[PDB]
Amino acid sequence: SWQSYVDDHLMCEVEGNHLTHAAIFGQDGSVWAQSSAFPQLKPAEIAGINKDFEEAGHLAPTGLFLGGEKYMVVQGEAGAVIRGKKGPGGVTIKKTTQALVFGIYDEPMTGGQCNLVVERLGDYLIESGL
Repeated sequence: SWQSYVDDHLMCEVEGNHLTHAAIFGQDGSVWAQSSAFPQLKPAEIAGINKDFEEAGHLAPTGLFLGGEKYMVVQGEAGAVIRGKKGPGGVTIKKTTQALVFGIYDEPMTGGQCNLVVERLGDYLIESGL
């Protein structure tokens, strides 16, 4: 179940903290499963997401946009991870073979605890073909 992947493995608490929002998108833009309040993502936002996984740095100018709200781009894993920052929160976008794993965190959480749950689940999905 894609929903339990969101709830039990992207929204799991680590030291009392959990991601604000989490979602698993198919690379075709379609939501596979998301947290209740995950923002809706404009189709251009997912294109800019996808082209940045091709050759990084496409999103670094202009920044990374998700649901209209902008995140300033920060260092990632080229072709595997996109990371962004907005004040005391940010986002991790881990690309699997078929999907896009999203984690959005706020001020109690760290970028580190975000990359933990996001890139974890992602790396596991790649190993099972997803």
